[PDB]
Amino acid sequence: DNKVKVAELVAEALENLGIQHAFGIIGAGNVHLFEAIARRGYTEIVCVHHEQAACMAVQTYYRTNGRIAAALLTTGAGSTNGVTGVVSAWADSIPCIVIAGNENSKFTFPENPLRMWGVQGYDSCQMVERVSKYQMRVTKMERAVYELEKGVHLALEGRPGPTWIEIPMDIQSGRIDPATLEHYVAPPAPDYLTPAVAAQVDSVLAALAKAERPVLWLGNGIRLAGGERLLKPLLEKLGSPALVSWAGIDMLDSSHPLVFGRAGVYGQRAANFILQNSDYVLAIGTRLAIPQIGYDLNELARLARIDVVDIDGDEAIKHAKRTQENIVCDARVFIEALLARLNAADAPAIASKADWVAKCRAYEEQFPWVGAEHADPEGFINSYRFMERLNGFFKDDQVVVTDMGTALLSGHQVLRFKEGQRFMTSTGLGEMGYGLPAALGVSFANDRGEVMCLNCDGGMMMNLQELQTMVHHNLPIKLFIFNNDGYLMIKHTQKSLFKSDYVGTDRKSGVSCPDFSRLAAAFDIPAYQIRGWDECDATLAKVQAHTGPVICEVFMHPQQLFSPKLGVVSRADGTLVSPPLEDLSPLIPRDVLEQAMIGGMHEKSKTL
Amino acid sequence: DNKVKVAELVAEALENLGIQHAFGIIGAGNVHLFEAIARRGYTEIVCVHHEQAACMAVQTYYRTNGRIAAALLTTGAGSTNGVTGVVSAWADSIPCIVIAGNENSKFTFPENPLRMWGVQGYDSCQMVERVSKYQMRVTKMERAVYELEKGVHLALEGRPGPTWIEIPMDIQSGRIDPATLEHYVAPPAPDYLTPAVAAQVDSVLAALAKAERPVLWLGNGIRLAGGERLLKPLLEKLGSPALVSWAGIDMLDSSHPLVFGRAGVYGQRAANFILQNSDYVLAIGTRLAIPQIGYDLNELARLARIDVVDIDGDEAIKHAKRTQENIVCDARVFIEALLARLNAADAPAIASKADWVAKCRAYEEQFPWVGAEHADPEGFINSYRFMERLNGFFKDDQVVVTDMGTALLSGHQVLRFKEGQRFMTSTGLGEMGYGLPAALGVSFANDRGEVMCLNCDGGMMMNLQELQTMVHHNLPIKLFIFNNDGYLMIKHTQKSLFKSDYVGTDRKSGVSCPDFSRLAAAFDIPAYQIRGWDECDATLAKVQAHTGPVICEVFMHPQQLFSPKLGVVSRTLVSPPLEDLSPLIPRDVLEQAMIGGMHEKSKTL
Ligand SMILES: Cc1cc2nc3c(=O)[nH]c(=O)nc-3n(C[C@H](O)[C@H](O)[C@H](O)COP(=O)(O)OP(=O)(O)OC[C@H]3O[C@@H](n4cnc5c(N)ncnc54)[C@H](O)[C@@H]3O)c2cc1C
Ligand SMILES: Cc1cc2nc3c(=O)[nH]c(=O)nc-3n(C[C@H](O)[C@H](O)[C@H](O)COP(=O)(O)OP(=O)(O)OC[C@H]3O[C@@H](n4cnc5c(N)ncnc54)[C@H](O)[C@@H]3O)c2cc1C
Ligand SMILES: Cc1ncc(C[n+]2csc(CCOP(=O)(O)OP(=O)(O)O)c2C)c(N)n1
Ligand SMILES: Cc1ncc(C[n+]2csc(CCOP(=O)(O)OP(=O)(O)O)c2C)c(N)n1
Ligand SMILES: [Mg+2]
Ligand SMILES: [Mg+2]
Repeated sequence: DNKVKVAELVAEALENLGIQHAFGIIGAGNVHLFEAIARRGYTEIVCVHHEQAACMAVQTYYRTNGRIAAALLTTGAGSTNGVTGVVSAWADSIPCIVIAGNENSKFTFPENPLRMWGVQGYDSCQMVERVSKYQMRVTKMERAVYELEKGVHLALEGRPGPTWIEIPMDIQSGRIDPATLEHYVAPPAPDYLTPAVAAQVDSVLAALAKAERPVLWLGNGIRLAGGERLLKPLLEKLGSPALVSWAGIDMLDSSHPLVFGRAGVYGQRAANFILQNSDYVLAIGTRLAIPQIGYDLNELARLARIDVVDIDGDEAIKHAKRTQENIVCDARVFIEALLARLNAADAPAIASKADWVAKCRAYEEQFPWVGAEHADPEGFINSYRFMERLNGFFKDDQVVVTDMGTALLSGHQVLRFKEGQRFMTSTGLGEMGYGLPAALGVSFANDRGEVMCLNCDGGMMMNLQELQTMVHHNLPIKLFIFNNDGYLMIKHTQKSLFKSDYVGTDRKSGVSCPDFSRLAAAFDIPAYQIRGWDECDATLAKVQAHTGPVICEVFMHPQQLFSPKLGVVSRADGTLVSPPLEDLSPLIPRDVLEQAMIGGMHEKSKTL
Repeated sequence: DNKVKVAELVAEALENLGIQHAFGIIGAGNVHLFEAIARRGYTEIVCVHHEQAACMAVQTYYRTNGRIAAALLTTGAGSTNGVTGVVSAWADSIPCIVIAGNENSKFTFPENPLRMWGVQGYDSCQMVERVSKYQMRVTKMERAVYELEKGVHLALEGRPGPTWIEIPMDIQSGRIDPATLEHYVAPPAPDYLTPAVAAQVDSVLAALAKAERPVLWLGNGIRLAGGERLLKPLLEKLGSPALVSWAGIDMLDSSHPLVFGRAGVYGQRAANFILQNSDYVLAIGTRLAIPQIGYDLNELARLARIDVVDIDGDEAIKHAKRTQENIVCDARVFIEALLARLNAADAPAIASKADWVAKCRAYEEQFPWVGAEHADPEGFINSYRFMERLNGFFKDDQVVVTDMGTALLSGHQVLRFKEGQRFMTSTGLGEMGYGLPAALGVSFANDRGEVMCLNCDGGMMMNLQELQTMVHHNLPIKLFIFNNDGYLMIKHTQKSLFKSDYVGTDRKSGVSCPDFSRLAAAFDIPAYQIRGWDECDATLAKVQAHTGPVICEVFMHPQQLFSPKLGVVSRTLVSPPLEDLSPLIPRDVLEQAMIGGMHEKSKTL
């Protein structure tokens, strides 16, 4: 009998693929895979308490060191519970693979006329068909490893994303001659630098050489491409200012002399002025999503040509009514091509941008990231000022992950990073409850390594159960929780729209959160509270010194503003106006704005 | 200006549809609907802490008093987080409506070439297309109320189930003259009693009149059809024993003289013998799912003709290789038609079933529900004996909901219900974490009424956050938690297959659970523990007397058997026939219990 269980061959393939961690929850639909993986001993299975946390954890796991991880899901609700995590990986271009069990394959076909398959199964592939790069149900034992290899390759290639491989129970427990196993051979990798694209790189260099006020806009596509180490020499060779997307913040020292922050609808004031007064914008590896560019392309960088580099052709041309060069190219290949052209025998002389760099520094001097608008409201800790203080306690290898709300906004508008530190969240889908699973993924990727998790009283509830995973494995997760009596982001939304009482956003209107320090004690997690500045520095130093898990609640004003922010504003008449991207709220005086805008202010700004 | 916000017309429509509760979480995608509903003051919005809980709570809400509820979801993860609840409602035929927000309608169409819609939207209708009865994206303001009326009708029509109506943000906030609203008019209900179906009813009645050992197998389709009050008159007019499906347990007093329990793979020994020794089985409103009939139709009730009544034609014929009459008909219509023929002046003569009824009582005498197999092991309370004791503390209008695991299995194999009491769980999908949201739904359906929630250390974790919802609204939910060091059901699965060390199922193999009494205190919930019999009755009384939420941890053996159970037995391996439940009885006892004598498979075990 020269046959081997398919499950054992799948466990071998995971080792051959370099997959050292799987996150998931057991059930009859994957018990044979749990068994095979556990007995081989190469892949560590991390048991989570909700499958959603497994499909989120794999994402930050990959982002930490570039090793893919698997989510191991069972039949029925084991699979439906993972869908939110699949969508966030899809939205943020993060590679991962889901291996989902199912009922016996005699039930698993879409022509089955019954509402459900077998005892409790369904078509888990169809459900993620539009939010994943590839789905396949293995119905032949001999193709089980083929489809895993293909799923991993397709997750990683091009614009990365999640893939979904479903293996019915009976396929897992079947036995075959290992010699009959089929294997997937990846097609040849594409050559992006075609003559057409090469000519676009020449055009970009000519524009950079002539531009007086260039701005590079650098995004996480660069890191996904493996090109972040090229950015420092690129920027210094060009003498050009750069902005970083929120997802790209950790690619370049925030204090590098040519890096000027983050622009958008929650932009920094100085960054938005730099963007909006440029004469040439080169976006590389950034999606130019709505929160980065606002709501009207004709109001974006009105004095500028805009070029865009993206490996996804649909993303590269979505702004084609506005952009000039839409460059469909891997970001690393593009930067290397541009650097080579800078050293060409016939390279153009690069005109000085010294006057513009000086103007960029003047904007930052005029508009600090933490300014008068971030005063402690009624004496409460202002979250923006808290982020600035926290920033100074970062370790040299600090990793920071965030949930949504205050953690997302104050974090990305304030925090500074240097080489060796990392910053991660889920901005594509923007789901509450990401922060804790995100911390799990980082910690396991770094062999139980330290992670700072910036979280919120609302978002803490969605995946609250993962506190048990964190304690079970004694993970050194430093979990800050911003308490502000509920859903502060939505309080502002409904107040702006209706100017009435809160609905469904605070304790009086239907939403309350527990005392997380009392919950911490129940889970055996040390806990601290920062209610004022008195205890802040000493508490932060203690939190950072902890070697295991720790919770720190931070108390802020329940109505604190998030600003700067591009918000709707009333004209003197009373008409509502959505102002141009440079005119962030709370609004600066019109005479200051006039002087900050090369051509004077936009017509919309004149009457606000 | 005679125009009105679409969101305000939606809030009016909800009132006109009788929807008094919505469960959900706010976001930009549904902020206009939250505002309109709250300002109107008819529909109470219950804010949950995970959208999955909202889509589960609406199910038990409906099942309590028959009023549909809505789930109110926002863009993006607001919608994806609901899908598990949608599938459970689909699998268990429970009507509910999801109202989901989305991005501006200029982004929301499948031909959009980008991975995501607008800021963070996706095609929420496509994602539930195979696990819901109807999905529609409202792209015209004048159709928003039409699609809600249509969605409620299609949820309740025929075989009930969830519907999914997506309303983009800009549609909610638009303004239209109310007289431009279109309205949905439901077609006339179908008439199931064609001549062909009437002839089928006459065939059933003729088989019942002649059968010496009939068994009616009654399922939740009867309650969904509104026919449960016809069952006592039917049973007594026929003199026939009945079994109830797990979902149908609460439709008839468990101690009614003609009700003999629940058969299946986790059957009661007596119920399985009654089923397996009948000469005629009439299934009404029960799916005859795999956990009910086992793994081989040729081994099911081998001496019996089997007829099936189901409103879903695919369900009615799925066993057609084995059944005789497959009747596509509403369960109430069918029962009314059968009673009309029974009460007719020309009604046929019903042969006596008195001997069979006596044989059913003897089966129950020889094989009690809680038996010697359920002894307390190694100093731990046995969960089956605990359920029997807990049963004695039920209130007169008790409602019980369960999670999976011990709560599901010990509960459905032991607990008895009287008229007025209710029993609910999710059996079609069988998802862990259903218990707490299920309890939320019942409590709000009964104006913050009392509910007993039988739960588990593993299942508690999936929707642990709803403990905050319970305390916020001070819901009198009585939450029992069976502590058994992790995933006991899977411990048995993997031990049966591999006979080695546990993997991913207990503290040492990767899965641990918190101290729920310490967690209770952190949430300001009073907490008790039951470890032995001495404190049991006093603690159960205290739990039942509390006016607000309570937690009661019950400690059981971490490897306690679940039984009786149709298990695989090593002779080579054999899956025995449904009557031959494990732990196995002696072959001579089985021989005597089987009117035919035992099956070939059983003789060698
Ligand atoms: C409420 C809210 C407010 C926000 N405000 C802001 C704000 O003010 N400013 C801001 O900058 N962000 C903001 N964000 C985040 C922003 O909208 C995006 O979600 C994202 O963070 C932008 O970063 P990115 O383009 O680097 O990442 P992504 O959106 O993930 O884009 C990465 C891009 O890289 C491409 N790519 C992938 N692999 C490669 C490769 N190998 N080569 C080349 N290209 C590749 C992908 O196709 C994709 O288009 C906000 C988010 C939210 C939820
Ligand atoms: C591990 C496990 C073990 C189980 N063990 C058992 C067991 O031993 N015994 C047992 O009985 N159950 C058992 N169950 C549950 C069982 O498999 C089913 O899930 C269900 O509980 C059976 O009840 P039902 O047929 O009444 O409900 P459903 O499965 O919901 O079936 C209801 C049926 O009614 C039909 N219907 C709906 N509306 C109408 C109407 N108006 N008129 C007519 N028909 C209508 C529907 O089409 C459907 O077919 C188990 C479940 C699990 C997860
Ligand atoms: C799963 C999910 N449900 C709903 C939303 C909509 N939403 C966006 S922000 C927000 C409130 C965030 O509250 P909290 O985490 O407490 O943060 P805060 O703004 O108060 O700092 C909600 C409900 C979401 N993003 N994800
Ligand atoms: C969401 C989900 N994930 C996984 C499963 C698979 N599953 C079925 S039973 C079980 C263990 C249940 O453990 P617990 O709730 O502690 O109950 P016990 O059997 O120990 O009483 C699991 C993981 C499931 N049904 N639902
Ligand atoms: Mg909050
Ligand atoms: Mg358990």
